[PDB]
Amino acid sequence: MRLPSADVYRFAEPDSEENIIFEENGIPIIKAGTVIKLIERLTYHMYADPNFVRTFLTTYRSFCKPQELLSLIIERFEIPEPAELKRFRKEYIQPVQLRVLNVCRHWVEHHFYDFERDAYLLQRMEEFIGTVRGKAMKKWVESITKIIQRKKIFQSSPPTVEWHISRPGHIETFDLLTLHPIEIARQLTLLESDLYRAVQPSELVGSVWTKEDKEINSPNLLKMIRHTTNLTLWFEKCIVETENLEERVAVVSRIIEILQVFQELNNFNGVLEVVSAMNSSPVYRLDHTFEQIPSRQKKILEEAHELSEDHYKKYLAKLRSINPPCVPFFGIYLTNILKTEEGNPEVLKRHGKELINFSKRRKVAEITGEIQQYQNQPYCLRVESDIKRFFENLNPMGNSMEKEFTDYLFNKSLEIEPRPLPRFPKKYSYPLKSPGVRPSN
Amino acid sequence: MTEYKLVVVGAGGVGKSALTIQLIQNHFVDEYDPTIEDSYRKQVVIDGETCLLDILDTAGQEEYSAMRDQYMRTGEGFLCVFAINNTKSFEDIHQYREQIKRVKDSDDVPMVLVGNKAARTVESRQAQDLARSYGIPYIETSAKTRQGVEDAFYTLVREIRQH
Amino acid sequence: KXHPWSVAN
Repeated sequence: MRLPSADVYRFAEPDSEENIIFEENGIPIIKAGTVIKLIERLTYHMYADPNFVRTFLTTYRSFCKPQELLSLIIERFEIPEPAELKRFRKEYIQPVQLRVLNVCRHWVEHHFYDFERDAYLLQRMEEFIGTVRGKAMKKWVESITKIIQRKKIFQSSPPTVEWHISRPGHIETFDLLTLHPIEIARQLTLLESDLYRAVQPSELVGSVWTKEDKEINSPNLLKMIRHTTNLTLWFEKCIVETENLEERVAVVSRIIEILQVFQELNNFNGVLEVVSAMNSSPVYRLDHTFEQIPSRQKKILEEAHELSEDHYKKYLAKLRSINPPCVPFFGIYLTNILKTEEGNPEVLKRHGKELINFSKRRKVAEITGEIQQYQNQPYCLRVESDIKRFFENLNPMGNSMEKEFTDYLFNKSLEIEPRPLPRFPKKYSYPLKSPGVRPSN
Repeated sequence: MTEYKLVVVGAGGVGKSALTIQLIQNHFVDEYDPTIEDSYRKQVVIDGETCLLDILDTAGQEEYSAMRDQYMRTGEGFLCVFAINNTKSFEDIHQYREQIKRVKDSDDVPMVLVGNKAARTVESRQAQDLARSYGIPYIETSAKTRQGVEDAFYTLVREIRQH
Repeated sequence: KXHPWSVAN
């Protein structure tokens, strides 16, 4: 064809080695390229590219500010002309404008948080929408405006809740041994799956949960990790604060049973809560407690701990092998995102020109996507609001700081099993026999 | 042959991941894919003897604090990393070492103190003194020129070998 | 020997 002069239209300028680079192997994959040439292929006239659009929109603020993005796509939209110009308005002016509008579609639809944060950004968007013309254009863009006005505001019945020493309603009696182990693992899996689902890629992209404004940008992620940390700490605290060896063997056993049910529900965050508790300094050393622990449950806990070993080779294998719903362990995702960003260049230099490294951003987007796949399917399980609120309001650390508390735990480990073994009196008046992890009927 | 299981401990948000990455980034290459095996298991010659380094860097999981023990339990040698232009990442070092010692149940675990290089706020003599108080070595590394990276890791290997 | 929960010895 034939395009404007690259002096009233920056995108008109053509591909070159100083402009775009691709991969190997359909529609060709961008290795890297100037931001101009990225907005170009993002609204290319020869083909639509919904995949590249989703990916670009997920991962762009690490090289383009949202305001710059709007300015660039508007500059792309307003095209100069070079009567045989029918080919142009037919094979350029019209599909290019399609793609530009259809990128505003996606940006406004899935990524509306850019406009809630910057109000004048939304104002520029609404202006640009309201300057589109052509009787067909108006009817197409009408729906794009609908979206903006919108955002500006089973098989069988799930199994019966299980009860133990504590009866429904008696919240005062709730505790690790008086609730039913199955229902404990159930309701914790409900909390942990919700906490998981709620994590939004805007919090993971940019390694943004590791930086000084992490409390602002990644509140869902931090709330989930603090749940997991809290649960491991409550487990440790239940163990070492049970000074009687008989009662403490009951406690460690019930916790391994909870671990089994976590394994069944494919709640891997839940599995690693208990695994990390068992690995902690205060608990690891209680040889007298693990002595009286039956070998069935020792193989349970061994198989669970196996998963973490060799950089989780086995957890990754099992997470592959099984079928949703599940709760993955999030820290591996966090490390892979961080190391992909910090471990690959922001830019590639060709011919003394700087080219945004895009396949790094694509590698990020793949991991966020793999996260969001496990967020779709939910759990066939009845919510028990009271057990749930019990585990929400757990605070094993009290008013103590981290070190003060981990020290208290270790010092209790030495109190209860020194480096003779003393004898401590019983603390639980109710019986200590697990009803087991096989359900009722 | 022989393979050493090393662990990296340090405060987040000051790019401690740059340490292991630079060691393994086979130099003049950048295409780092953290998901595969070569990304964290180099093999090296050290004082004539050949071995394989297995380097655990949980960068990004700092808020999973009750997971530190477990992680640390897996290592026979530790790099305690701080950022030489971030003083708090340096004061974190003492508690980190306390945790390592408690976990491994010894008072001298093979470990080295590495400070990673914005404007410096931890003078070299400070961290030199701090390393001497522990009986462990000190290595400064550049996060942009690979200087000291190999030095740091080989030093920890030698610490394990003279234990 | 191994972990407090590893296979017997």
